[PDB]
Amino acid sequence: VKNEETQQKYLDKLFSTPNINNKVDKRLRNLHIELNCKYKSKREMILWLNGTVLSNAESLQILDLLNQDSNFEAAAIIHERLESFNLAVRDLLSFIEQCLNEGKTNISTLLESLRRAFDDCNSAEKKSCWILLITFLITLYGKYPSERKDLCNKLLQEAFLGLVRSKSGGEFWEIMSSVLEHQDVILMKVQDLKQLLLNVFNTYKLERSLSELIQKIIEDSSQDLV
Amino acid sequence: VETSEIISKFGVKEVPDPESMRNLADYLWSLIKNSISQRDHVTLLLIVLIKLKDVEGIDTFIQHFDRKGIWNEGVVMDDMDDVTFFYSDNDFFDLDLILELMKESDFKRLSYRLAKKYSKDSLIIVDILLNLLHNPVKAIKYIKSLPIDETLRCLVTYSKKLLEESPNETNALLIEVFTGKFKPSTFEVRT
Amino acid sequence: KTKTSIFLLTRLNLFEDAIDLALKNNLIDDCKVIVNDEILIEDYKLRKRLWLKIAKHLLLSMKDIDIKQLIRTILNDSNEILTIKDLLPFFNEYTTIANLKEELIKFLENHNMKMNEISEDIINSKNLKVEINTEISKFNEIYRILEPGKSCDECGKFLQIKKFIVFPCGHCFHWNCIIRVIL
Repeated sequence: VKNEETQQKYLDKLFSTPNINNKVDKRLRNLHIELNCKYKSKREMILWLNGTVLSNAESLQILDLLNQDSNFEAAAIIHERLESFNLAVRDLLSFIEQCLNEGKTNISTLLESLRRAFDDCNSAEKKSCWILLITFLITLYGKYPSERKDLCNKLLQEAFLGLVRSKSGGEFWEIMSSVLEHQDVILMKVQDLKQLLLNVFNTYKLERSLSELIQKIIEDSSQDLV
Repeated sequence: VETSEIISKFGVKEVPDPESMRNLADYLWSLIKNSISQRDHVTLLLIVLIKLKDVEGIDTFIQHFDRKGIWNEGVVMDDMDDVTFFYSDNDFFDLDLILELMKESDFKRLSYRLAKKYSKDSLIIVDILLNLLHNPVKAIKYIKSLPIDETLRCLVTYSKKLLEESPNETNALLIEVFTGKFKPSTFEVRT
Repeated sequence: KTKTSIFLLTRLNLFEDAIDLALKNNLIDDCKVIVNDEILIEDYKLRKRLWLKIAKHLLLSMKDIDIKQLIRTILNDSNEILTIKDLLPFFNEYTTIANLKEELIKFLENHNMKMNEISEDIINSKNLKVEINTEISKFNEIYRILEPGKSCDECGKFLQIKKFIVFPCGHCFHWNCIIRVIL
């Protein structure tokens, strides 16, 4: 057929339904895998990658094809499907850095990406990955001039909350102290670190403030019901 | 339905979540728009306002809030230097906790405006203006625009601090106070 | 006079000036004793200010030496006041990373414990409310109270002549004897 998109559409419904039981073709599967790269819809590419057979050779071919592509999210998803926690974390960090450099991701989108990255880190020897992610975030915050300072502070607060919910974690907090050793590697200005610590403490106090009011309202309602 | 039932599904998660607390703030705004003036609720209405970086969501509340605790549009006169300012206490958001929370952030510049709306705090207004807001000329003017001669505790409490910046004006004020010249004054906002 | 002036200032209700003079005179022990002997209470606000001033005078005064030990001793003597957050602004520039990290870890652990307790309390309150609502719903239209063959109480005459104001635990009233009792 002298039209690639017609072949793509024909092969779409061929493998869309898993009802196939007697499959004998092999060249067609490879052709479909190779020509799926011709699809320019990144969102549809991610949707297709959400559900697939994902053979080991097929996974390797998909990773090789996506190496040239800029779809870092697809690579991270493939790594997660491949149980590559470190690779997925690295891909997520690279995607976050690219979004920050572009300066087009929304605040809500940035928060969603940070939440997804925190969930992926918690999924995973995860202490080393968390330390590396914290170091990368600190380096990105330092390199980026002050706009993204609020985003960096929010990311730091989210990382602290995740570390607290992991158990600080005792020695993991010492790992954070070991991360402080990497801070000695950074050797940043004392004023910036003091300001960041003060902001974190103020945010923690503000977050804890509303819990008392919520508990008081709940207790009043419970007493009235009783 | 009951309010706490609605509030229960919120909270729990304290992630930045602009949508969640935006919806909570809208629900509280609609609740306070018509009736149900629970003392705690409005306090929470302030806290979430401090949680967000919005500013116009606070002054508008001050603009259309009655001194006696009625939410209605139209700025009108109030019983200044009266029972509402000296004897009557009424009910509203806890100023001390709210003031501390505001001072925690850097939004304390407009807090001086919020101090006027809140009653009492006769000796706290000078402290907020002098220590925090600096500008000793403004503090001296406020002390001149203070209440009737019965309002002498602030002078006896902060004369030592006042006499460091501008002794001449402080000396004149002290001489006027001690010489029987206790007449009031209008209020507005090297020798 | 080092001591006479301090005593006169204390008797003159000028504790701020007395504390400043004691700090200028390097009478740390006397100032600490005066602070701990604060019989007068001003909602701890004046006490907090005095403690902050004393800490600032102590801080950046001599060599750090046992900086972590000195900071821990000061915090312990503060008696649940002047937390590490307040001392952070006056920390200036130093290399006491370990003590600050330990304090931050302790604060984070306390905050996590408080959040867990709040969540547990909220869950318990929700469960109690659900149980109360279920009990109230079940109690509706399930009275199933019974009248005995012949019945009466309080009035004595007969239950079935005026009305059937009946209570649990087997009591009967005429709707008139009860209103007579309350009067």
